[PDB]
Amino acid sequence: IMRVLDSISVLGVKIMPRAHVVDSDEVGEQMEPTFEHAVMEIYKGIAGVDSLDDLTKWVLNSDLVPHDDRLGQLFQAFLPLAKDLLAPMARQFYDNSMSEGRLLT
Amino acid sequence: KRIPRKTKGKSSGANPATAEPGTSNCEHYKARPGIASVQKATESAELPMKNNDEGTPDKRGNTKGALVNEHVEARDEADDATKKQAKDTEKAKAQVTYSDTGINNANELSRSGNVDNEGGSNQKPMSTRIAEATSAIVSKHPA
Repeated sequence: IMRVLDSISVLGVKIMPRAHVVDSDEVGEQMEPTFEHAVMEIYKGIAGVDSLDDLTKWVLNSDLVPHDDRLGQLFQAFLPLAKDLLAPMARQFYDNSMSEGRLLT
Repeated sequence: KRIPRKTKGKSSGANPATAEPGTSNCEHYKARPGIASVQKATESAELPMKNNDEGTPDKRGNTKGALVNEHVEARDEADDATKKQAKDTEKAKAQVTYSDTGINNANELSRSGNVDNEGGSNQKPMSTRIAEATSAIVSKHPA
């Protein structure tokens, strides 16, 4: 959709180029451990799992439908990272982006 | 040709067409119960019973286990089973419990390492218990 919206022009203007737009991963990409890498290292501290693949097997059944109890348990470890490791950097980045122009995020 | 051994003590003591009418590998049918789910459940139920190896002697002769009273062992062991069931259920409290039972069961005894086979208590291990008894008879050469 970004690629399609980039190549849109009617008058002598560009509606939404490959600019003025902040990608969803772009909020957390610029960290020494990325948020994706940070949540990859979550099997530590969880009993019965020793690797990311083991965690995926343990949290997802054969149906590929989430197991409610296991995923609810895993959210209790996911949330503190998203509330302490992401939120301040996200706030700073959003404020900086808003300062230097009006952008769609 | 040699089968390995699992538990050893290391101490050692222009061709006819072969396409056949009717053979095609395709999967159009999904198992209603679910092959993977039933296989996983069968694997879980497949495990053999735990080796309750309490009070059993050793090669030396000492009884194995923890020096605790029989009824205390039974109570703590039922509590451990309840906790294990809670973990298996993945809830704070298991619905099925072995400790909240209304039935009085104060006479329950569970096997522990407190009592020897003869009926005594392993306050001192059987090896030493024989050791002092045997060493009470000594005789050295005269000076």
